[PDB]
Amino acid sequence: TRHAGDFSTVSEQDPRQFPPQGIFFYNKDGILTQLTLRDAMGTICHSS
Amino acid sequence: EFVAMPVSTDLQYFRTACNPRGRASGMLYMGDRDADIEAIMFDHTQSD
Repeated sequence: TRHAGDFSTVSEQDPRQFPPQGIFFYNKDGILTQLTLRDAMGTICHSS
Repeated sequence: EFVAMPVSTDLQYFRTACNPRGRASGMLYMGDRDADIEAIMFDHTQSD
């Protein structure tokens, strides 16, 4: 980090440490999109 | 005016201009047939 005390949460373990299970980005208008890993259940979950 | 709602709805949606029902409605969203409008509001079998 840059400054010890950034995004610190009240809980004793900052959940940012844990493995990230997704990603967000901006849409055609400027709104956050919520792309979750579970959306792979349509591509990698194939019979192939 | 007031309306009850769930508590686990995100703040992503309320930062930009949106509709209070949460289900995005409209009439400009289809223009070839007629039996397809009532479901743009009253059908949740489909997606938003």
